[PDB]
Amino acid sequence: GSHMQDPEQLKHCNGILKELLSKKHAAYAWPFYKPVDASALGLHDYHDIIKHPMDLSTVKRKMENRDYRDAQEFAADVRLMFSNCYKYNPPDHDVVAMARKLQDVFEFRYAKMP
Ligand SMILES: Cn1c(=O)c2c(ncn2CC2OCCO2)n(C)c1=O
Ligand SMILES: Cn1c(=O)c2c(ncn2CC2OCCO2)n(C)c1=O
Repeated sequence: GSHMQDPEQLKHCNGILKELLSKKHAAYAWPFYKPVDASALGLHDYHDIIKHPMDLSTVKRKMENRDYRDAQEFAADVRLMFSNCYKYNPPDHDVVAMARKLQDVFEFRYAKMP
């Protein structure tokens, strides 16, 4: 059920999303800007292992289309994106190091939900 706080909380989520996409974090956020192109990268098992792909461009489209009804739904998608990275890649892979840094940006600001 929708709560009167949902629009304001979604604005906070949109602000986080803008930050994740901003130049400030680009050095480690860039792998997450677009869907994993498994075939281009030679990752021919990616879609057998990752059943629910997610990335920041998809989160952005869902936010712009008013798909997310509340902050929790938004956060589940952002976390899904990171979890897919941790599931597919060895934990010492550089993309995992980048995911951990971007997730730290996300979690600390999500925790500041007004
Ligand atoms: C392959 N590769 C990128 O694609 C990239 C990048 N730094 C940023 N990006 C992403 C680019 O910025 C705007 C959206 O695409 N670097 C260092 C890189 O190696
Ligand atoms: C999330 N994600 C990527 O974005 C990715 C990738 N393999 C390549 N890329 C694109 C870029 O190349 C070097 C760092 O990320 N994998 C396995 C992955 O999980």
